[PDB]
Amino acid sequence: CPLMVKVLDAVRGSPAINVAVHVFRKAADDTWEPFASGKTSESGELHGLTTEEEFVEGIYKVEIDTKSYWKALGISPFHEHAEVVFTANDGPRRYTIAALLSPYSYSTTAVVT
Amino acid sequence: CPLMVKVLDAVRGSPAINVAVHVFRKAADDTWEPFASGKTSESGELHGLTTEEEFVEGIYKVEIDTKSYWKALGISPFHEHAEVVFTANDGPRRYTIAALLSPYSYSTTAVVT
Amino acid sequence: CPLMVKVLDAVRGSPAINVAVHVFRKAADDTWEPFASGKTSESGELHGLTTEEEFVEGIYKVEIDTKSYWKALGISPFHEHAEVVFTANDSGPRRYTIAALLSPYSYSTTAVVTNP
Amino acid sequence: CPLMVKVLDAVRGSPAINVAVHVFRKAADDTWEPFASGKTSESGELHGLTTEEEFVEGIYKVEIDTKSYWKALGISPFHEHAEVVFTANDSGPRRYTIAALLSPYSYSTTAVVTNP
Ligand SMILES: c1ccc2c(-c3cn[nH]c3)ccnc2c1
Ligand SMILES: c1ccc2c(-c3cn[nH]c3)ccnc2c1
Ligand SMILES: [Ca+2]
Ligand SMILES: [Ca+2]
Repeated sequence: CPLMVKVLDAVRGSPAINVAVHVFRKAADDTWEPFASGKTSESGELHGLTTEEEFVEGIYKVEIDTKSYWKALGISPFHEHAEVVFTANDGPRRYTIAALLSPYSYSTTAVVT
Repeated sequence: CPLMVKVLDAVRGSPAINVAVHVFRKAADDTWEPFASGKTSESGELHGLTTEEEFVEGIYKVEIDTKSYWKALGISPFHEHAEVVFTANDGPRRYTIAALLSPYSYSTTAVVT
Repeated sequence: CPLMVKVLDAVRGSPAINVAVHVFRKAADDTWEPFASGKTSESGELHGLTTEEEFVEGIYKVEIDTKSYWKALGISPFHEHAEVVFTANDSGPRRYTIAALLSPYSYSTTAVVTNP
Repeated sequence: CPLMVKVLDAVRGSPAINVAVHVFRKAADDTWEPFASGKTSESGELHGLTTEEEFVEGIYKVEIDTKSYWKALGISPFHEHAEVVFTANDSGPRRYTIAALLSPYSYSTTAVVTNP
């Protein structure tokens, strides 16, 4: 699957490989509870984060560790990370969170199908 | 595959389906010669444009018919089309031209692997 | 003006007007503390958030309330907000412009950093 | 200033300075004819391309020479240019700002259209 993340690199023109991604769900006390995590693959994709039964309606945060990514490439970055925060609302739906990274900018879109 | 195009819609949060795409190669006389064309699929992707033997080094233009796309959705658009112009340079390489559409803006990136 | 925010609307081809913006700064105990807030003008710009004296070194978060913007236009948007989190002034004072481009299911930000 | 161009660099977090910009207008015979050209300033802005009298209805193309920009910085870029093609002034005169954001393998443009 219900949740996939895809990351691209606008400087090198490539998938952003080996990027750490953590997903959190907002709790009743307004704190962020860990939900799923992983590293992007050689295609820049992170699959297998969750299952249909685990992924309920609510507010989610996808934190992408952009700073570590740029540093591993020897490139100087602006942001600490990228945080993408959205509501999941329930008919049949799959969500892709896509992000395009540059050192001083990022862009994100949602593909919901 | 060597050349793929992928199109997303930033307003609806979906693949951009049924978008006409024409590819041209620049000729010796500096005119644009037709090279390949097709319509994006239900995943927003256009595969099968060319073959390894046909796709040689040179300057290519990918013209995406964004105006017709928005009009078919009932949305008022700014651009006539989106034109993405690049050089192909030869080791082993596959090119993806990705575009993210909004009515008054578009973004494009290249994924070369 | 060491910190400025500029917001554009990619659907209408316009400045994004009356957008609320909240800035936080990380405290010594690693929590987010309020720092400044304001709203974009008719030009989509927000000036006056802070001063050279107040805008010290630190880790800052700029949260742009994109959800309320779209809802006010009668549109149900995907994201709760657009944001940037960054370390400021580590090599001395700088001027920062955060430029954001909005659609209902997408946003982009960029930083423009200049040395005064 | 009915037509303005503003360009930012997403790698350096800076205005994109000294960027050449060429504007064309479609002629009655459907070819592109030269209309105006200029280069971005130290702020990444280009003013003065045209006038209210000269900027009539038509189909315009704004070609931003991104290739030369990156090459000047010692970088080999993907695209030949960034562009916009649009019909202008169809419902009366408007003011147009073309805002571009550049990386070596990516670009974004947006239009800001206001009614004078
Ligand atoms: C943000 C996120 C995604 C992109 C894409 C893209 C199309 N397919 N997969 C990604 C293209 C251009 N700009 C983007 C900005
Ligand atoms: C505000 C918001 C965005 C920008 C951009 C930009 C173009 N595409 N992505 C963003 C360029 C130049 N000035 C801007 C001011
Ligand atoms: Ca310091
Ligand atoms: Ca008219």
